[PDB]
Amino acid sequence: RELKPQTCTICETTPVNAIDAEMHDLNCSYNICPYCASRLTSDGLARHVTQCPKRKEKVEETELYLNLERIPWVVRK
Ligand SMILES: [Zn+2]
Ligand SMILES: [Zn+2]
Repeated sequence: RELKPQTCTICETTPVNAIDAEMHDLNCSYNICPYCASRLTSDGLARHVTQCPKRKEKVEETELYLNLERIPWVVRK
């Protein structure tokens, strides 16, 4: 584990770790869920990133950050 970083400056959903926190600064800047890529609005963003259930699944995956994946939105083909 690592020391918990600052709150997301875009959706206000507190990130657990640095990977989750950067990913957030990235998808919230485009109002897309960090976890389900729901393509929110700038006022749907805070309410949805606060309530998404895929958030918990991906973030329980970030507790096992030792794995290969970080941001499943950057790998494309
Ligand atoms: Zn955010
Ligand atoms: Zn979501």
